[PDB]
Formats: sequence, C-alpha cells, structure tokens
Amino acid sequence: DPAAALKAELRSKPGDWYVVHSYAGYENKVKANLETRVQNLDVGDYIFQVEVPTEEVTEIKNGQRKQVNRKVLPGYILVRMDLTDDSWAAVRNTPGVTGFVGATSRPSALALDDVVKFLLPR
Amino acid sequence: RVVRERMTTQDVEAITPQTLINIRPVVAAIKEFFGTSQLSQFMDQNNPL
Amino acid sequence: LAAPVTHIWYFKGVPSRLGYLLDLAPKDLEKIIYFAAYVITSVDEEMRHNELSTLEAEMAVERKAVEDQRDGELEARAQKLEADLAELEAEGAKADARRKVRDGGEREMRQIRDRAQRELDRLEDIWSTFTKLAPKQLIVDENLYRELVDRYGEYFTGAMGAESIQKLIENFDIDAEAESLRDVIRNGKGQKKLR
Amino acid sequence: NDLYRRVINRNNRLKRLIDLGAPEIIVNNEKRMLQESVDALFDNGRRGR
DNA sequence: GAGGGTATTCGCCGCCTACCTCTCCTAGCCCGC
DNA sequence: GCGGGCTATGGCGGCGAATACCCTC
RNA sequence: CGGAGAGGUA
Repeated sequence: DPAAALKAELRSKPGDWYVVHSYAGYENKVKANLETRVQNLDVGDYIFQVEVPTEEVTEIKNGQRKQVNRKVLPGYILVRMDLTDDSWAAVRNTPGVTGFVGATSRPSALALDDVVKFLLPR
Repeated sequence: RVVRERMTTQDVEAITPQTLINIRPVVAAIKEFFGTSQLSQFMDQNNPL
Repeated sequence: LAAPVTHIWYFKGVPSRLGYLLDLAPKDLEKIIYFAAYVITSVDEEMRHNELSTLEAEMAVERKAVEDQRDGELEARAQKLEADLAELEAEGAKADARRKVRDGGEREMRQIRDRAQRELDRLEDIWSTFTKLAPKQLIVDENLYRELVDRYGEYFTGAMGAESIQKLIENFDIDAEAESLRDVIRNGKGQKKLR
Repeated sequence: NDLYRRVINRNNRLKRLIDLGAPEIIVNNEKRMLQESVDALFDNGRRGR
C-alpha cells in the first residue's frame, strides 16, 4: 500500500508538518524563496522539506486537453519543520506569504494521515 | 524591497545590476503623483495673473 | 453559502445584538465567529451526573497509575545516580567532576519531578474543565480541547465558527431566559439589573 | 460587483475544499475568509481593514 | 477571587444647500499563441 | 516575445458600552 | 454618467 509505505517513511523523518497561507498563484515562488532561504540563511536545521501538493488537472480547454497545476489546497503551503521562530521568519517573511494556518490561535501541525493523503501522487 | 527580495532568490555569478532592478514602482509613483494628487493641480489660465 | 455565516449588523454594531441574546462578551463572539476559539455548544448533564462518581474513581486510578510510572522513572534515575556514585568512588575524581556529575543528576531528577507536576496539573485541569463545562464556554488552546475530546469524546459537544453560534441559538429557549432576566430585574438589582 | 465576486470566489473555494476533503484547519481558515468576505459585502470597513 | 463602585478608553455618529469647470479612474504577473 | 485575463496618523464634541483600579466579604 | 480628487460661484 502506498499509503502505508509513505506513513512509515514519514514516521521517522524529523519535523511535524505545518501549514502556511500564500497569495493565489504566488505559491511556487513562495516555496522557491523558502528553500532558497533554507540554503542561504543557515536554517537547514528547521525546514526539512517544502511541498506544494498539486495534481495537474488536464482539462479540455481551448479545444484541447491542458494541464493546470492547481495546488490541491490553493494558497496553502505544507512545510515540515519544528517550533522555531527562524522557520516562521523564513516562510512568513518570504514573498507571497500571509501567515501560518493555526488551528485555534497558534500554528498547528497536520495529522500524519492528512499529510500522507495530500503528499501521495493523485 | 523588490531588489532585496530578488537578492536571495537568484544564483550568484549570474546576477547583474540590470536584472535586479525593476523600474515599474518608480515610474508608477511618479505618474501617481502627477495625475492623482491634490497638489498637482490643473493650472488656472483665466488670465495671465 | 458552503458554510453558515453571521450577519455583521447583529454582531459588530454596538451594542452587539448577538452578545446580548446569547450572553457572550463581544470578544468571545469575535473569537468564536472568526475561528480563534472553540465553544461548548452544549454539555450533557445526565450522562455527566450519573457517571460522575465512576469517572472520579477512574481518574483516581489514572492518576495513581501515572504517578506510579513517574515513580518508576525516578527509581531508574536513582539507579543512574547510584551508578554515577560508583563510578566516582571507583577511580580518582576530585571535587570538580564529583560536583559536575552530581549537579547533572540532581538536574535530571528535578526535570523528572517537573514532568510529574506538569502531567498531574494537566489531569487536574482536565477535571476542572469537566466539572465546570457548561454551554457558552470558550476552550482556547486547541491542544487542551483535543485532550478533552480524545479522553472524553462523549459527555459534551463543542463546535467553532458560525455554525457553533447557530447551534447555540437552536439550543436556546427564549421564555426561560426572559423569565430569568425579569427575575433579575424585579428582584436583586444593581449592575446585574442594568445589564 | 467586486465584493460579490469576492464572496462567490471564497464560497466556491470553500465548497471545493470540503468536497475534495481537507484538514479541518484549512477548512476553518477558508470559512474564516468567507466570513470576512460576507462581512465586507454587508458592511465594509466596520471590522478590521 | 468575586464583586461592586468608581473611573478610563475607544469605537461610532454627526457636521447647509444648490450649481459650474477640469483631470484621473490599476498594476503586476502568469499563462497562452 | 508580446498580448490578454485574473488576482491583490493636523478633527472635535457627545455618547455609550466595553473595560482599569480599589474597598468588602 | 458611476466613483475619487481639485478649483470656483452664491
């Protein structure tokens, strides 16, 4: 089962998946600058991965099928990290970013079931 | 702000001054001032005075 | 609308005509409506009252078991301390390393005790919430609400957003509230009467 | 028409997110945005910016 | 602490009528041909 | 490479209610 | 002819 396999794979890796809010099509640029700031600002100990869950919708527009890289959850960024103000800086101070999508008040981490559901190729 | 942003999302040894500078904000603020300001007033030309 | 939505006229316009109706502070509505806090739409009473004593016994057993596990951890830490003392007295290590390792060990013991107290206070907080859970109560700190629902999924129901206030209005009789306010007005008196 | 478009956009967004399934956090955030959009439509500027 | 009595602060509402003239009413960017 | 569509702190008074500070049980 | 701003007349 790919679901169980990815569950086991993500069980061991450090960092709890979190969610961040972006501005519409300004998402891939957001992840670009985010992991680039991981490379540069020396915050590689926090952001272990950045994912824009996106299945490309091949739809029949303009008389032909065309893929649309819609971000399954548009405007949202799934980023694996820890409780660090540095990762908050590197994401929420990055371009095309609005803030961390907390549950009640502070940022909350997606349950591993949901992140496995949305990180699995559709 | 744009140049500082682009200063971290482009590889070194390919950056040049002309590829980091976007004039748009400046040429836009100048027009904003000279078209849509309370001080850039349509001149009164009733008589020379 | 895909989800219920409040009408801002009866929420934000001073006086908040939703706060007075539901007896909620405007900040409470600001939080519940804008997804900054959970609210107890209702709490079962008979399913609470009947099982109160049984759940008290269950919580006593739970606290005793957790305390026993913590005491076992402290016993393991004491075994580590004994091993440290044996190492110190085996070879020659003067007061520098002796104090270093002893301070390390006592710091570990204090950490274990802090964990103990924090867990005990978490359970005490859970029970205080359970013995005080009534409708129109905001449960901030999603982790606390998650613990409450996971340990006690039944005995209450909490929602969050506009639908929670819709539920509160549905489970809200107008005659009893009017009678209570009339009683507070005619009898009693004071700032209570003004409000 | 602009505000109506905002509300319709957010309603369709939240509809798709529920239909396709999503974590409760994301759906709650989208419901918050829909609430703010409707509040702006009825009375813009009363709450927040 | 709860409670009450006083203050204290902030949000909102209101601010004559009628008329003439003029200039601007997006910008950035991402996808498509 | 160019065109088109989609998205993103110099007011001032009155007033009330949503809230600081202090004595009492 | 809808909005914003500026100037002006009584």
